[PDB]
Amino acid sequence: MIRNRLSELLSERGLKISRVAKDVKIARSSLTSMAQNDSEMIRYDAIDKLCSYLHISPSEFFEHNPINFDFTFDEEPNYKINDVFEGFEVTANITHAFSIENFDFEILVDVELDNRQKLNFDLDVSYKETEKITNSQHRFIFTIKNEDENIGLKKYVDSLSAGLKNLLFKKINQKLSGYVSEIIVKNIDDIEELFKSTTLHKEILQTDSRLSSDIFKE
Amino acid sequence: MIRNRLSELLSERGLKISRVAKDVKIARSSLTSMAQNDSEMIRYDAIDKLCSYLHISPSEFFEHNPINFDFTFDEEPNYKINDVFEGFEVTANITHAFSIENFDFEILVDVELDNRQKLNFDLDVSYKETEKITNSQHRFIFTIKNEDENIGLKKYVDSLSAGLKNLLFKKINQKLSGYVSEIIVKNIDDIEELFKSTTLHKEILQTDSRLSSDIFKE
Amino acid sequence: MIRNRLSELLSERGLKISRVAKDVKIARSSLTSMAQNDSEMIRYDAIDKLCSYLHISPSEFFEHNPINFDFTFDEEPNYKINDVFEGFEVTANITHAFSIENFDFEILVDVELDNRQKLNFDLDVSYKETEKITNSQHRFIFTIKNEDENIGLKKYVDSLSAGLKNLLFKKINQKLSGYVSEIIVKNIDDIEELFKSTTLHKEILQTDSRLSSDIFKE
Amino acid sequence: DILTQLGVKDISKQNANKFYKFAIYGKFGTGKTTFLTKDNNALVLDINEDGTTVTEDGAVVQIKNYKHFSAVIKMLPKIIEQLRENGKQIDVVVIETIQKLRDITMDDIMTFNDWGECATRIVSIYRYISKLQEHYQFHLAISGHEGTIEAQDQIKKAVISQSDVLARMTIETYQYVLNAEPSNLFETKIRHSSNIKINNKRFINPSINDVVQAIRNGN
Amino acid sequence: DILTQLGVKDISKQNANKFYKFAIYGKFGTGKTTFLTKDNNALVLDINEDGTTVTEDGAVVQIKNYKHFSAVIKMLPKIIEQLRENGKQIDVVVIETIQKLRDITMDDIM
Ligand SMILES: Nc1ncnc2c1ncn2[C@@H]1O[C@H](COP(=O)(O)OP(=O)(O)OP(O)(O)=S)[C@@H](O)[C@H]1O
Ligand SMILES: Nc1ncnc2c1ncn2[C@@H]1O[C@H](COP(=O)(O)OP(=O)(O)OP(O)(O)=S)[C@@H](O)[C@H]1O
Repeated sequence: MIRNRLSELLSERGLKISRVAKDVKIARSSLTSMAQNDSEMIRYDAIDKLCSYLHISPSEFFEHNPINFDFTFDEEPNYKINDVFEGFEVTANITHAFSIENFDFEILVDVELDNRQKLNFDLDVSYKETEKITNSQHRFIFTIKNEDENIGLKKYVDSLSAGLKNLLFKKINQKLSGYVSEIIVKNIDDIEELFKSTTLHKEILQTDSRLSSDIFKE
Repeated sequence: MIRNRLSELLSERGLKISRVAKDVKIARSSLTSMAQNDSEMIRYDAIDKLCSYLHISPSEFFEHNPINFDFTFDEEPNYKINDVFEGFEVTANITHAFSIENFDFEILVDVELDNRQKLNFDLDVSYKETEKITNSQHRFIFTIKNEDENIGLKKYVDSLSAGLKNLLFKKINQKLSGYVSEIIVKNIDDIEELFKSTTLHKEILQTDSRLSSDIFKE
Repeated sequence: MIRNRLSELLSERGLKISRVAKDVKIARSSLTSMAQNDSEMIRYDAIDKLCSYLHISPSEFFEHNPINFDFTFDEEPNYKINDVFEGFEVTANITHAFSIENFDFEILVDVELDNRQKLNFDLDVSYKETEKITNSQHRFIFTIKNEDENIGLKKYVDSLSAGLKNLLFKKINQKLSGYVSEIIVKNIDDIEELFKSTTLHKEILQTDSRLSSDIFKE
Repeated sequence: DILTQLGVKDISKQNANKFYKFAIYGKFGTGKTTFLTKDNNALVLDINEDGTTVTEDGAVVQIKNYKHFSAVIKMLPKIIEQLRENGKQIDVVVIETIQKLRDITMDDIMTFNDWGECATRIVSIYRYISKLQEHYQFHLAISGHEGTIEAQDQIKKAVISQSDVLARMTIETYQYVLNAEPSNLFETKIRHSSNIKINNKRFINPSINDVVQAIRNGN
Repeated sequence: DILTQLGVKDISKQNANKFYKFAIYGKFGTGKTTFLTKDNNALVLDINEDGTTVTEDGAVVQIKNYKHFSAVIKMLPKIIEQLRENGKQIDVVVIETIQKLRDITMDDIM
């Protein structure tokens, strides 16, 4: 686990992203992406320009923790989806377009310690309900079936610092949302609205699924 | 007779097939096939990786019994099949497509003892009825005509361990289902449904025939 | 590590390979290959026929040891080869065709214990001389440069049974011979004899290289 | 039995409880749907329309897509069983408009090749419904708009041939009467056995039951 | 529920409180708008015309463009909620002229 601390440092000093980009001569879009931990690679030039600009040693810029987590999703999931019809084309409410009877699968997590020794925990996740976050948008909610057998996994998770924990939760969710969305888009055909145009597939991809479980509390 | 004991060992230890495949670096599909006794050959590498992983000696992995059975099916069977018409094309109920007036033949079984001496038993099998296991699927049922002359064969069969006996019963059935299905598909022409498409031949091949007799009780 | 014990069992009982092949109805060529540990896969049918024929349990047929060794050869070796000319075409003595000034590289060995813990040993191997086993055939001899740092590797090797140790030594040599031979054949062009015909490349491939070191004593 | 091996079957037993198909074509506001659902024991598969208001009781399923139409027909056996299990009485399955079936099938296939395929879809539907019709004892009824029923002959030919009773409903105080009496101006046909005689082929305030009783028992 | 999975629904419950649509065609000066707004609980979407004078109470929205027409229809759910929140009673939505709908849609497609 490792993340850049640029977002926190800039907030304490109170400098805005726009001013920093203008001075360090780094394009705003790249600096914003790097402010989030979204980017995968960082150019040596960026590490020095920023470190000289904020009088921060390279140590401060990066937060490290020897722990390391891995997540694998089953190649073959069990999914049943029933078309609901009900004229979704008029009002864009996904529930009208399709309903999930049951979607369950397994995620295998390996918590590698600082020592070479690793621990294996197996999580089984099932569909529960489709919550409506806002009138136009919904979030599929999935709950871990077995949590009592995997209580130990929680002890390793909360040991991380808050910043790393928020990063890990984003990673587990982004993957889950991509996995479930990709499976559904294939089974259900797209429907285009009468009255720019928002096809059903585009709405399904936009939809996000967030795991609801005791292990992850944030 | 010889079978792998992987399915039983994994169940007692409680390990799932997915986790074992990820660790021993063996592809899930191969490990699942080998979990069943379907595969014909096993790679030396697989025997050692699994044996080191479950702390099991090679002895435990394989179950052996000196008995050995052989089955031969008559090249020329006596079969009479009468087309029923009745618009099978609309509803996929095999009975409508064709009816078996009478299908009888002989299966020759040689029970070779541990000693060189072998015993020969001759079984005559005839058609009885077509049971409907589910609304969409049926199982042809064949009954052995002479069982009193071949009572001794039963004494050799039940002497095997339960795991070997279940394997032998699968082998006798798989062959029977292939034999009868292949004969019928040739005599009856295929009919394609009006409303993916399931032709009559595909349904006939899917159909399974299970022998019903006192000798085999499981 | 795992090997078939067929060669030893047949020798004690005194049965010849030809008679066993005729009885168990297994082709001589396959049984001979399986008598050696050359084959990679064994058919379940072979394990039972032989076990019933020699009244041996499956346990006896296979010898197992939880230890496991891995060998990796450097992708980029350092090699210098100088053409000697001297009319090799007349007399087929490889030395006349080419001379190795110096060929050195590294082999990385990982001795994985029964426990998950593994030990890493790094071997550096260099060319020493080309011994003449017979007038028409030679064996390149390579000696490990650093052996004192890797004394511990020897303690793990001699712990194996003699049959497994002989197998491991064959595996390390076969790979070495293929590695060095493939490198040389590319650098030196082939020369065909005046007076069936034996080209230089064919002779180089036939040539075998055996590692000479304290760690491996057999 | 060579008889049983072939499809030969006795007529007296077949015509005893047969469920007849009914095609009723009418002009606008002739209350054609009223007739079909007057019995209050009907399942209406309406297409891109909602005329269930005239009906008092029954089950109605809107059809919005050709795909939706295929699904309901394929699962129709299962459906009939459930409504009957709920206690709802379904004796007749009604398709509100033949012209809409032409429109939807055309979209699914989208020339004379196209028209022939459209006819093939229509003929296939009737054959499928009929085999279930004998199995589940449900009368079938299809209704269309006058423009003879308006459509292309290939469809008309198939519909008229298969339909047992074809009737035209007109309003003649004003009275609502279904006239199946033979006539050059409009085409009607009611099928009854030689012994059965229809003294009156015009029915005022008609219902599917009344027609059934007239065609089975003496008018 | 296979019934619920498909759209099959009971008629007795559907026809109990159904809101019927009403089309009223009339000659000039027949007081056709009076009928629609007599209840004084109506929202009139008049098109390029102003006949709200005959009505005593209610809400009237002039429609001047096809674009304006599309917007009011799309946001009509939100609108009904607000007039009811203000306490205005809307039970019927009226489009004054079908011929004007022909004229506006024609301009949009031309
Ligand atoms: N001899 C008859 N006397 C009186 N009415 C008759 C007579 N024959 C037929 N009908 C009438 O015609 C009906 C039967 O018509 P069908 O025999 O089906 O006609 P069809 O021309 O043979 O067949 P399609 O299918 O209409 S081309 C009877 O139920 C009567 O209404
Ligand atoms: N129920 C009624 N009783 C008596 N007079 C009425 C009635 N309804 C309408 N009127 C008369 O008609 C007037 C209203 O006519 P409108 O409602 O404007 O006619 P309209 O046909 O709806 O509209 P246009 O613009 O004339 S086509 C009232 O002021 C009365 O003079």
